[PDB]
Amino acid sequence: MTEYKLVVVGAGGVGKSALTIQLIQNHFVDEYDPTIEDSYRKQVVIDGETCLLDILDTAGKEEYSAMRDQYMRTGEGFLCVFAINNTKSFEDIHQYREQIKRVKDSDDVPMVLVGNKCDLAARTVESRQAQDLARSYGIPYIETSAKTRQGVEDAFYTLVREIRQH
Ligand SMILES: Nc1nc2c(ncn2[C@@H]2O[C@H](COP(=O)(O)OP(=O)(O)NP(=O)(O)O)[C@@H](O)[C@H]2O)c(=O)[nH]1
Ligand SMILES: [Ca+2]
Ligand SMILES: [Mg+2]
Ligand SMILES: [Mg+2]
Repeated sequence: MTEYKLVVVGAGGVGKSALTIQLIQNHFVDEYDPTIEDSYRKQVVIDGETCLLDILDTAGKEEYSAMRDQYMRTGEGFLCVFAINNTKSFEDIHQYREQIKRVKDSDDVPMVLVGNKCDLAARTVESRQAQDLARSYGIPYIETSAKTRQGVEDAFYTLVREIRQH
């Protein structure tokens, strides 16, 4: 059985925990409890392969990002998440890409750009704008909703498929 270590990063409140919990536990977390560092593990069949997913849910709030670098070190793939109704979270994606490059000491790390909360209508980040950012990094852009489940499996499974190409 193959093991894939995934790490979810991004600004505070963009929905990292809700996305992970929807994927793993199949329910939507409506409340906002800031994360320090949590991990989830689950066996799933992806494209015919039985594998073990180890997902690290990291802190987005600066005050709670103590040794985030250390926890991310073993990550093999990263979901860089921003919220489509939070322009600042989109503009700060570069901060996370930089951190990933540092922790992995590589400019070629499996990643997927995720625009979460696509169920909301106060959109300030248009799809095309995010597609362009992802293109510059040479990675896929996928929109998700931890609330409706739209694109959730697609985002995580795509990250696995990206790890498989590296
Ligand atoms: N409508 C909607 N709300 C969402 C979505 N994802 C998350 N939220 C809401 O946004 C708030 C923060 O989500 P949460 O998953 O805790 O964010 P986080 O990125 O994990 N925050 P932190 O970095 O501090 O740990 C919660 O109230 C949650 O319900 C989504 O896709 N749609
Ligand atoms: Ca609570
Ligand atoms: Mg969280
Ligand atoms: Mg605009």
